Amino acid sequence: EDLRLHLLLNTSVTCNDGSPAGYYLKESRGSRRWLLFLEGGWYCFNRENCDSRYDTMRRLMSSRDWPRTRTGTGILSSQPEENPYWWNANMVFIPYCSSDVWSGASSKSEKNEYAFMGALIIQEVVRELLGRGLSGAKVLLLAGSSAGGTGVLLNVDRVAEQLEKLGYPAIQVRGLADSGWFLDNKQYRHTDCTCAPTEAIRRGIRYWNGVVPERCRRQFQEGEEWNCFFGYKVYPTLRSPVFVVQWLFDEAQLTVDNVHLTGQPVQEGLRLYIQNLGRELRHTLKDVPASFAPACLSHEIIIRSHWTDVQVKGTSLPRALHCWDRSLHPLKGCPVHLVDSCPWPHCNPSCPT
Ligand SMILES: O=C(O)CSc1ccc2c3c(cccc13)CC2
Ligand SMILES: *[C@@H]1O[C@H](CO)[C@@H](O)[C@H](O)[C@H]1NC(C)=O
Repeated sequence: EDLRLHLLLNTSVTCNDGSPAGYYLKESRGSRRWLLFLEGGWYCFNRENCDSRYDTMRRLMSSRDWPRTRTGTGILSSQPEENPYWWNANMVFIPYCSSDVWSGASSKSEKNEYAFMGALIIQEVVRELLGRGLSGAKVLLLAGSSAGGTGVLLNVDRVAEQLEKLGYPAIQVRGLADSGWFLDNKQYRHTDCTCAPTEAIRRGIRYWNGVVPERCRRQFQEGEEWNCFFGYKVYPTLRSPVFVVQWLFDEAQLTVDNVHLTGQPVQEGLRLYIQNLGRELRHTLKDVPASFAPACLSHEIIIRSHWTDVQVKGTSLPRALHCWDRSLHPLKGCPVHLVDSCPWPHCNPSCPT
């Protein structure tokens, strides 16, 4: 069940503080499927805010204290009972140590206190894995939760395209974006930059020299690339198949919207605010053919041990993913587009507690 740490042999690809980035691996000799999971954990968009993260979230900025191993849970579990979907796959956990929503290509230098290399970390992991069996893969699934889910959307097509330019057109690259499908909406109550979703990314993307998918960049153009960090804007531009998993009432979305459900009766204005949020999230998913979006107030799912438990219209997430697999070869009783229509958190009775 354990994934072993390997630090990058290319030590110019680093975490924020210059320590080498890396990946946790568990090989499955008899398997042609590879799961590369991108960890999440917010971001920092300037020197002072990143110094604060360095004090108290240092494992998200540095490999110096990483454990030698890591237990695979949820979709990274090797036990069929916990992971009906891909229990036999080669499992890869890429720790998030660049604080840049996996978008940066920026070395630490005399002009940069921190390195922001998330985009380069992903490609270096892919490069170093080819020699550990990935060259023989038929499917590479690039998955990720929260900031790592947004990182899937920013990076899936780039992974596909290095594999093509490296002479491996047989590997089918696909994406699995969990809890990284955000809305650039108005906060419920205004705060000073809990930064509003829109302005957080504009400052971040400049600070990291972050990079976005090419077609999306060509649409929005210079200075407007922050737009590509928002799933409903970047997804239509992607080629690789991408499965979108998204709570309709994501906790991180509510946080940046300054919504705090601290007990007490919810008043009319907040009720309508929350109900409109779920409706607009549904609307952005209507033309996403492979998606799983339950009406729950929660955050992340695919690496939780009880990710098998949630259902939309009677179908679980591991089942929906298997059905997605079959569709990538109109299936009878094996749906891939599963979006709740009920309008309030936990109107779905299988929501997590
Ligand atoms: O990693 C976590 O747990 C949370 S990331 C996150 C939160 C909130 C927002 C994000 C946006 C883009 C990319 C990532 C995020 C826009 C608004
Ligand atoms: C190491 O990574 C950097 C950043 O992507 C790249 O420019 C360089 O060519 C790599 N070096 C080797 C030896 O792979």
